Amino acid sequence: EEFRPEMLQGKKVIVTGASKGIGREMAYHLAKMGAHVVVTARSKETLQKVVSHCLELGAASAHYIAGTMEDMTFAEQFVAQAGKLMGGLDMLILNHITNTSLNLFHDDIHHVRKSMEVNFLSYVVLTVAALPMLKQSNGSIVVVSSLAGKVAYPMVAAYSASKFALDGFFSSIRKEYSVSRVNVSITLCVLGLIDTETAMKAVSGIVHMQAAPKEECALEIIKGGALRQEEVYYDSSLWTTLLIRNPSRKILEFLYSTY
Amino acid sequence: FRPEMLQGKKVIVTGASKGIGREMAYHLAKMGAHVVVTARSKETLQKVVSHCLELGAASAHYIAGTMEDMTFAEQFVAQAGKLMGGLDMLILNHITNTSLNLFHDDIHHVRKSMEVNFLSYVVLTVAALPMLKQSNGSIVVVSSLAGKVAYPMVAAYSASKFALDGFFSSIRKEYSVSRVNVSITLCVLGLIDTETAMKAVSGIVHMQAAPKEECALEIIKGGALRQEEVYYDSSLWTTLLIRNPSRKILEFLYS
Ligand SMILES: CC(C)[C@H]1SC(Nc2ccccc2F)=NC1=O
Ligand SMILES: CC(C)[C@H]1SC(Nc2ccccc2F)=NC1=O
Repeated sequence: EEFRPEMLQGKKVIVTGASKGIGREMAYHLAKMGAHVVVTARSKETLQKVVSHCLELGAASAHYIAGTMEDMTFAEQFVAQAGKLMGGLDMLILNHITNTSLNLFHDDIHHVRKSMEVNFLSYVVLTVAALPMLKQSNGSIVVVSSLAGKVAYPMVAAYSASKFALDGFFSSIRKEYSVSRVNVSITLCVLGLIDTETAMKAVSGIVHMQAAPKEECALEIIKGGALRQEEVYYDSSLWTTLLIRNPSRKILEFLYSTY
Repeated sequence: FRPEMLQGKKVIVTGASKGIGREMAYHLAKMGAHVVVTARSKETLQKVVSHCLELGAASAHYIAGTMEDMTFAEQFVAQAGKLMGGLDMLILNHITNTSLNLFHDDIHHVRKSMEVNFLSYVVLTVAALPMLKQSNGSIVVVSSLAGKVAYPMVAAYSASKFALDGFFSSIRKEYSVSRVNVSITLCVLGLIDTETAMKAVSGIVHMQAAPKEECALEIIKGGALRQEEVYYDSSLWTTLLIRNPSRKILEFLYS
């Protein structure tokens, strides 16, 4: 299966956390591919700037809806409003995360709960709401995760917990859809440190390492969802990408596929 | 391992009105440890404490309540500490009731699983850390194969167990760097012979259930030895494949 830019054109896609960083870049890449896009985040203005830019890039359609993913009601309403704005949905890209900084964990349960709600729970709510439209178009769901969602890393405990949660939930669902013959693909993207403006401000001091370009990253995530791959791995270190996979788990799940 | 290690240690066991938690309480009792057990069933906790005294526990008390209530969770540990005069080991074992079903739209079960199976464990840990640091204690987190590998019919449950791994494994990293001498043991359990589990998987999961009595003992031992991870499954193949050598290498390299 070879990826082609043509694959995306009459495709209707949603991109959360697209006002900046990787989400923003994906919006542009999709626009350059001339697809319908509905970007969301909290900041209304910065979102207007990305939409206009998308149209200039050739976006077949570019809209936005501002709101906070801390409120599950907005999460639901968004998928509906975004759906009618483009008359369908063929790909759901969950990319948003709550503001996260690097710190030792002490007693901030508030941040832990907020992380689980925004980084994990809303992805589930968003999925439930978009599944129907996705089943209709045999869509695809792309869940943006991190290396800290596959391995343990100090200073990002709450963040790591939410990303690990995504793997457990969405990987389990993937198996359910397989037997329930549900034609919706789920792509888990495991990313390493990326040169995002937010990432840089929070990384200088703890995560001492090379940061991959956000533009390439955003494209790799998109191509993975298009090829309907179960997982995408993108990091600046080839030695990390070499050890990040876990064949034992794949084998064990095969041996278990024979409930 | 030496049973003398627990000879008179102060231990908290959650979800101990039945199943694995109950067996752990009894093992601790026969070892002469001080034990405080919790769950929602007052009537049942009364019975476990009674048996614990019978088995030879240095001391045994219970405090009933639901871990869906974070305030109760926080206050429970402080009162448990007052009951034994401190704390040496915190065993987080409880989980919200979970049956096997495909995931449709039961957002309630997903959130409740995250709240009870994961968030309450964090609240409990935050409240017990002061006392655990005083005695260079240990935290024992009970998980499952479904917390290391994906499995259908238990999406919400699996999500919460994976979360425990990410959170507690990250904290362990911080503690070694921060000089926090409190061990964290994650227990990866295969199917266990508990009453609720045996009835929940009836006619669905076809695997040999390991004995809860032996399971409870290994969790204790692993906690006493301050082992980062305990793997317990009746199958030799599952025990081997459940490990992640790539992750251990990658992490050692990072640290
Ligand atoms: C937390 C933030 C600075 C960045 S860094 C990240 N994930 C990540 C990647 C590499 C190493 C450790 C990590 F945790 N995800 C993010 O959003
Ligand atoms: C969910 C419940 C019936 C039991 S079963 C379990 N873990 C587990 C073990 C083996 C296979 C699938 C699983 F999910 N953990 C539990 O507490």
